[PDB]
Amino acid sequence: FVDGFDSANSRLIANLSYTMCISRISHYIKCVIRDKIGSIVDVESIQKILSDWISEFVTTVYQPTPLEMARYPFRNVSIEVKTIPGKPGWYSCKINVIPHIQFEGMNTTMTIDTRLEPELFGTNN
Amino acid sequence: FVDGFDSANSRLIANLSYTMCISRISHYIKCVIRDKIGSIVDVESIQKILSDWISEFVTTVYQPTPLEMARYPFRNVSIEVKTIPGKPGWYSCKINVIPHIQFEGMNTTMTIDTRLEPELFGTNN
Repeated sequence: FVDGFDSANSRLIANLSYTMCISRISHYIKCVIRDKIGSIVDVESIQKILSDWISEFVTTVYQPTPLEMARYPFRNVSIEVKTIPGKPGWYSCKINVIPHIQFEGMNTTMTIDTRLEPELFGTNN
Repeated sequence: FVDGFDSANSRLIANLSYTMCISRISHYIKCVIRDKIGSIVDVESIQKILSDWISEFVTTVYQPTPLEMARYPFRNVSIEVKTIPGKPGWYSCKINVIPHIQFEGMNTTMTIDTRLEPELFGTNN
């Protein structure tokens, strides 16, 4: 792709390790929210239960060592649920998760600049 | 009857409890006004004596509890007396009383509208 964002999307989706994690959210929704299937809830209530959970797994700060940080898979999440017309008791969620992007490689160009410290190679001396 | 007023007339006349009350006015006229049978009185004077009495028994406001309100049987009354030709000392009254109409029953249609609060079922959301 040309657009940078689109190009990055496809790079994260191909990555298995994330779809393993995003899958674990499906095992949360269709598993736990089943309990409150009859309870009276709202657009603002489902956004609470579903967010209050995942919130303990999202950070920006990095912890020392890999293990102590891998506790936090995701970086940040949006959860915009909203009721639909017609069906009164039905809803339609739409989450979006940005996982902590892993290292994958890097190029590097070394060079003798001799321009960094001009005090040693400059004209004025 | 077709005419609504006429239909309501016959509904109140059949009602015994009123004819008991309207009867108590007859026991007032042919009983009390007998005192001033020889006194000099007028069309405007008989309308006073007969009205000043019944006036304490006519209201529109409702009192708490049934008993405290049943003190007032009638709602409103007209009293149009008028002298007749020929007989000078004779008159001819014509009162008309509307008693406090009692409860008698009611129908009721319950329904789930779902149109009362469109903020929850409307399209715009």
